[PDB]
Amino acid sequence: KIMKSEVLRVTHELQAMKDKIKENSEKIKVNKTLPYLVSNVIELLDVDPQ
Amino acid sequence: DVPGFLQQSQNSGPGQPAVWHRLEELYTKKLWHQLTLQVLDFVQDPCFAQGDGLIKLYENFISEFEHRVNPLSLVEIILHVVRQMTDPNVALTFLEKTREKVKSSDEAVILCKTAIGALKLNIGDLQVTKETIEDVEEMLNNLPGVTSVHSRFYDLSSKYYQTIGNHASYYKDALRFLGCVDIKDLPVSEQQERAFTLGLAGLLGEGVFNFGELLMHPVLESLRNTDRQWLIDTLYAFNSGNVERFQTLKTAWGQQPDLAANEAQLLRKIQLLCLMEMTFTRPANHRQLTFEEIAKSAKITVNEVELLVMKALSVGLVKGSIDEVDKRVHMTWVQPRVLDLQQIKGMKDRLEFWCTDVKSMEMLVEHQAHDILT
Amino acid sequence: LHKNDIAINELMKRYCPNSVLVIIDVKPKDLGLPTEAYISVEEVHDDGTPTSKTFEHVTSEIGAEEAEEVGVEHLLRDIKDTTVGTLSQRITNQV
Amino acid sequence: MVLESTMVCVDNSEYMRNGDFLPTRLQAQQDAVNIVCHSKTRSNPENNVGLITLANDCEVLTTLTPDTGRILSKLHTVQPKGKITFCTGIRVAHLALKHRQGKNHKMRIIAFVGSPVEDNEKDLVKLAKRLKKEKVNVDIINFGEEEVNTEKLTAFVNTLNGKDGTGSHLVTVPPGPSLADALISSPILAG
Repeated sequence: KIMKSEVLRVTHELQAMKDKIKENSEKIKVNKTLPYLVSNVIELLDVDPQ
Repeated sequence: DVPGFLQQSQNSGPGQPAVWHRLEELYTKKLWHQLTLQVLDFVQDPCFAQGDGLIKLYENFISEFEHRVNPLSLVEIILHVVRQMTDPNVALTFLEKTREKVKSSDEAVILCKTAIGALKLNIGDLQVTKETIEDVEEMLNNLPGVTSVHSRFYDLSSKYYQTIGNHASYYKDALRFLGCVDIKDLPVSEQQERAFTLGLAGLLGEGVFNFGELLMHPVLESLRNTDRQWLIDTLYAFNSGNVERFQTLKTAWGQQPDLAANEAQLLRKIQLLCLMEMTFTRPANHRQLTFEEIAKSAKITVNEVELLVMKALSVGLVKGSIDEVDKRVHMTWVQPRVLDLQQIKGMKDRLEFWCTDVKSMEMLVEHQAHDILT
Repeated sequence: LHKNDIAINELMKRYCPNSVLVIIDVKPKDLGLPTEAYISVEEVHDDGTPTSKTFEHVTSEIGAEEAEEVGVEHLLRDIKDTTVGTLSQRITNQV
Repeated sequence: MVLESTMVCVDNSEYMRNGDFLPTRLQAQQDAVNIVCHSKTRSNPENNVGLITLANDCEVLTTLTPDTGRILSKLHTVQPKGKITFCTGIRVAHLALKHRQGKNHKMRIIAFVGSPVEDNEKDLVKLAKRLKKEKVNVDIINFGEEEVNTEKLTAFVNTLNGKDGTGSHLVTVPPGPSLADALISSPILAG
């Protein structure tokens, strides 16, 4: 089980990601709070020539 | 098997108990690193290769299930197993078993494939061995440039140099072997043949034009003083320019094997050295010349000088294009690539002259120019 | 350039991507351009020396996009613009 | 409470996985770092603890900080390379003590030595003279041995240990299957 002992570091990195997503996911509430007006959208696909 | 190992461990030959005392003491102390160092001390000693067949399998198993020490020692001792047994049939199963046994902790696959290809470089197979050698050099180009594994790669390029197929690659890797040498700890008696086939391999190398890179490094000229100076003389003549044909003729007929067919190509190679030296000798003062010096220095007729300069332009070391009407030789950019001390001193002379002339023009123009314009 | 710069740069080579190195002077007495971009890449040497970190000089230019030109021009009030003609040309042709 | 900085130096050589002693005691001394960092946290949670090894190319694993939540994660991936390095191991922390936030925190550095010392007695008396000169509390902990435990290290500590009153202590652990936690927790340095 010595080869499977590196999974703990991966789980610590993932739970660290879950610990660090609270801020950048927390600003979603203050940036996406309220759209002040209403605007119509018309879809038109463009081409740039990722 | 630890209590069962004391019987065959204690019982040994006449001189073996000398190392078996500390071997069984470090075995009972269970120091895997000191036990490994004692194993390398036992393999490093010139054993009789008669009663070690048991300790090769015992320390092979111990090295297998120890999973602590760097398995490169197991690679070396198993190279001594296949070297003592000379059984290439079980070598694939042994080395493959080490590949299956060594986990993904250290990048030892370069030395594993190095040993596999090295053992496969016999008469059995050549092409697939060259392909897996290209795989060895292709796998790890990262920061661990210890070059020791790449020195074993140079040994694989020597077993590849046994084939007359490609001489150029052995010189390109032989420059890395020229630059990776640390000290003279390795036997000089082997360095005799190393510098012998290194000088002959450098001469037969057709992928280079100048030889000053080989002779320029002091380790070879310092390790060739013991050897006879019949090769150092012709390497200094081939490096500094061949103005005569008697010495290069006697050394052109001195080496009998494999030099008869390559002699003409070596002449076509050394016929350009007089060109680059004759155009880099005079930097200024009517650099323009004529074919009389080329035909005189190369003892060739006037009908072949056009093919000579055509080959000189075909190699690509010179870009000289002459707009002459009567036969003339105008040259262009060229690289010495070896050394020039008179061009170092002349470089200081012309360089200091250019610097003091630019300074003289700066003081001259700026002297009154700053006073009238500012 | 000290020897320890390979270990100092090696940390930002491991954690960060390929880092560029810039050597400047503590005293602005050097007339030349103070900024020299030195890329941290390993190059193969022909003499056979082992592969190590090599600092190749990358050309650099000192320019400002929108505002720093205005701020510098207002803070100086002594430097002159391009001003093609007699003075800006003859000063370069003198010095 | 007690305002002091804690620096620990752990060995990352392959000498810590031998089967004669504890089964890969790296985890055992990791639990020692855990109980001394949680014990200092219980005494004074404002103490900062740094993490660094004694390899050839020393790398600061964690900056001096009281938050051990990420230090617990940084205790893994030890990268078991190199054998030992003493000079830059001392100079990499004793000179880095000036980068701490709180200037009132006293200077205290420990080290886990699992390999024989490669420096001669001259470097021992020069480094001991430097550490006694700058007056830094140094606790020497030697795990595992090949030659005799303390032959020149005795005079190294006696010449390194100044301020005989409530000064530094030497930790010498004998061979034994018992854990190292209770054996290193016996002196006054732990608690």
